[PDB]
Amino acid sequence: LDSLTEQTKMLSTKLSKPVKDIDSLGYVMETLEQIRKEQAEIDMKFNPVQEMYSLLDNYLPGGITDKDEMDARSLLRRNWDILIQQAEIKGKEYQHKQAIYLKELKQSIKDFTNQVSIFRRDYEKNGPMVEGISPAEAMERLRRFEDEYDVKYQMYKINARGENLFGLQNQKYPELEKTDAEIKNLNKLYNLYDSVIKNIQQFKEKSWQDVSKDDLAKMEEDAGKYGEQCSRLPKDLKEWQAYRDLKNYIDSLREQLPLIISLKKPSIMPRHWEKIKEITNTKLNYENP
Amino acid sequence: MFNFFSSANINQNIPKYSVNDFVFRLKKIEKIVVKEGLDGFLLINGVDSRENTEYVKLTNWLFLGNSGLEIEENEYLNQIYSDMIVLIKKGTTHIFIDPEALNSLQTLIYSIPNVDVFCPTEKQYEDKDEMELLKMAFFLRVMKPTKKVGILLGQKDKGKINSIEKWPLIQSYGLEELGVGFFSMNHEVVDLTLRLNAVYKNYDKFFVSKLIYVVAKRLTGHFNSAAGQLGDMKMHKRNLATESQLTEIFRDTYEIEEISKWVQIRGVNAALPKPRVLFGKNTSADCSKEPSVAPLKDLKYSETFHSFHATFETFDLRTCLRAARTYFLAKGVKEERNLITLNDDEGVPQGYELNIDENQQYKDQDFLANLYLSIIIGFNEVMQLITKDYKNMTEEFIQDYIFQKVSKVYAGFQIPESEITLDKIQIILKAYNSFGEEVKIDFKDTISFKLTPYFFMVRIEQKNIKSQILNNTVLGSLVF
Repeated sequence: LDSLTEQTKMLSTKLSKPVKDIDSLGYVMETLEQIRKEQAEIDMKFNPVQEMYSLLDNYLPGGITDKDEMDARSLLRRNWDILIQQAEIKGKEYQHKQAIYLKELKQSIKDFTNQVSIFRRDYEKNGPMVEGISPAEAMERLRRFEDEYDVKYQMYKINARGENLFGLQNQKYPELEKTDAEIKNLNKLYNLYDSVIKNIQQFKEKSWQDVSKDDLAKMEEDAGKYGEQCSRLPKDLKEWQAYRDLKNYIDSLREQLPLIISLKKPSIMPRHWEKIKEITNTKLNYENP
Repeated sequence: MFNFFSSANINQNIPKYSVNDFVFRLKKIEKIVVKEGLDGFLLINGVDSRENTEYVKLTNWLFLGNSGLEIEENEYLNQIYSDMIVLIKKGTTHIFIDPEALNSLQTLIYSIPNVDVFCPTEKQYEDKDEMELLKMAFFLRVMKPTKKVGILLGQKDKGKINSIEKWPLIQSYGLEELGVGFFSMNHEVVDLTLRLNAVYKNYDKFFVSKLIYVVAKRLTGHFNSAAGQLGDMKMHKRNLATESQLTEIFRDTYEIEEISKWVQIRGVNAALPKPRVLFGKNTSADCSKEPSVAPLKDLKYSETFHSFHATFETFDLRTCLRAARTYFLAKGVKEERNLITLNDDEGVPQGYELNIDENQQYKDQDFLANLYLSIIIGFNEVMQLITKDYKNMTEEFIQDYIFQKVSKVYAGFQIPESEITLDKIQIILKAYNSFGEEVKIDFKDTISFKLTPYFFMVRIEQKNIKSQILNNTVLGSLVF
C-alpha cells in the first residue's frame, strides 16, 4: 500500500503541482491519461491487497495501526473519484471557452513573429557579423546570443505544443535555423580558440628550475603537444582575424620549441645572458639576466 | 475540438514519401528535357552558385516531397544537402553527394534504374582542399560529352546569362591554366524556369493522399465543433446567440492562415464570400455582409413569429476547400403539449393539448424544409449525369436541371409563373489547382483528364423565398 499510494499520489501531485497545468494543460495529460489507461493495469497488481486486507479487517478492524492504511488506500480512491469528476468538469468547461484560448494563441503568435523580426534585425549590426576587431571579447556576446535564441527556441516549442493541440498547420520558422547554423560553426571555432589559448597560458609562468626546457625540455614536450595542436590547426570553413591570431601565436610556439632546447644548457653563462639582453635589444634580460 | 483531435491523430498519419512518387517526378523532368533539347538538366546547389533560390524549390520538390505552397514556404535548405551536383540525362543520372545526405536519401537514389553516385571516405572528408579538387575533377569528367544543356536562373542572378558566367564553378572552368575556356562558350545553354514552375503547380497522388487524409479531417473537425456551440449552450441562455461569437472561430483560424507572407502574395478569393454564419433574412447577403451583434430575440419576421433557419460557410485559405451548409432552428411539430398548473396557489398539472400555434408556423417551416431536401436530391442526380458525360459540366445545364426539379414538389399549392424565375437561383462551379484558379476547358484537356489535374467546387444558392402565412414576407435564402 505504501508503494502504490506513493505512485498514485505522485500522479495527483502532478495534477496539482504547477499553476500552468492547473489552468493550461498540454501533451502531459496524455501521459497522465496513459497512466490512467494503466490505472486498470496498476490495480491489477494491487488486487492482491484488496482481498488480503478484506481478510485482515474481517475480524481485526484495528483502529490503532489502520491510520496509514486508511490514508494510503483511501488516497488511491481519492485520486479515482477526482479523476472522474475533474475529467468530466474540465472537459466540459474547456469545451465552453475554446475560442478564448484560440485568441490567446493568436496574440502569442502575433507577438512571436515580430520578436523574431527584431531578433534577426539585431544580428546584422551586432556581434558575430564581420565588422570590427573585437579582440577575444566575442565569446561573451556570443554566449548572450546563445541564451537569447535558446529562450526563443523554448518559446517556439510551447507554441508547437499548443498548435498540435488544436490540430493546426505547424507554423515553421526559417530564420532560427540560420541563426543556429552560423553560430554552430562559429562557436566550435571559438571554443577551440579558448582551449588553445588557455592551455598556452596554463603554461607561461614556470621558472628555470620549474620549467625544464633543456634536452628533456618538458616544455619542449608541451611544444610537441602543441605540435599536435598544430596537427588540428587546419580548417577551411573560413578565415577570421581570431583564426590568424591563433595561427601567429602557435607559430610562435613552434619557434619556442627549438629556440630554447640549446639555450638552457650550461652553454649559457651570464655573459651569454648579457649578449641576449644587448643583441635582442630587450630590457627583459637587462632587468634580470 | 479538444476531445476529437485528441483521438483523430492527424499528425501521426501523414503519408510517407514512397518510391513510386519519386520515380514519376524524375521521369517528368526528363521528358521536359527531351522536348527542350538533348543532353540534360543540371542542378548545382547554393554556395557554389552564389546562393541561388530556384534550386531550393527543385531540391524541395524532387527529394523532400513538399508541394504547393510548401515548396514556396520553405526558405532554408539543410546544410546536409548544401553541396551536391546532379545531372539528369535520358540515358543515366549522375550525382555527387556527401555521406550524410547519402544516408538520408539512400533508398531513393538507389531506386533509379541507372545511377552514378560518388561519395568519399572520411579520410578524404578531413582534407577539404582535396574535396575541392575532387569536385572539379568530377565536374570535368561528367561534363565532357555535352553540347546542349538546360540551366535555371536565380533571384540573385536577376535573369542574366553573364551572371551564370560569374558563378565560381564556371569561372574555374574558364581558368587559363585549365585552358578549356568559358563554360558557356564550349556548351550552349538556355533558361528553363517557366517550364519547371508550370510543373510545380500540378497535383500528384502523394498530395491527393494528403488532401483526403489530413486536411479533410482538420476541416471537418473545425466545422463540426464550431457548429456544436449551439448544442453546448443552455436552453434559457440560447436566445443570446450573437453571430459574432458563432463566427469567431472561423475568422480566427482564417487569420492564423493569413499571417504567412506567401499566402497573401500568392492571392486571395475573387470577391467570393468569406467564411460566415448568418440567421434568417441576413442569409440573403448582398455579395458581402458583416455579422450582426444582435440577439435572436431582436430578430424576427413579425413580432409574434421568429426565424427558424441558419447558414454556415467556411473555407481554409491554404487550398480553398469550400464547404457550406444550412441548418434548422425549430422542432416544427404540428401539435405540442402545453402544461398548465391549476389554481396557482398549489398548482395541479393539467395537460392542454393540440396547440394550434406551432401548426401555423409549421406550414411555413415544412415548406422550407421540403425545399432543402429537394435541392439535395437535385444535386445527387446532377452528379450522376456529370459523371456520365464530361460536357455536361457547364453551369448552365446544372442550372436548368435544378430549376425543373424544384418546381414540381411545391407546384400544387401556389401559381408557378409568379412564384419562380430562373434569376432567383444561381450556381457557381470553379476549378482550383494548388490555391490558383484555372479555366474550364473540357474538350481541350480531355486527353489530360485521364489523371486529375485539378479539383472542383460547386455552390448553389436560392434567394427571395416568399411565405404563405403573412403578406409579402421574404423568408430568406438557401445555400449549399
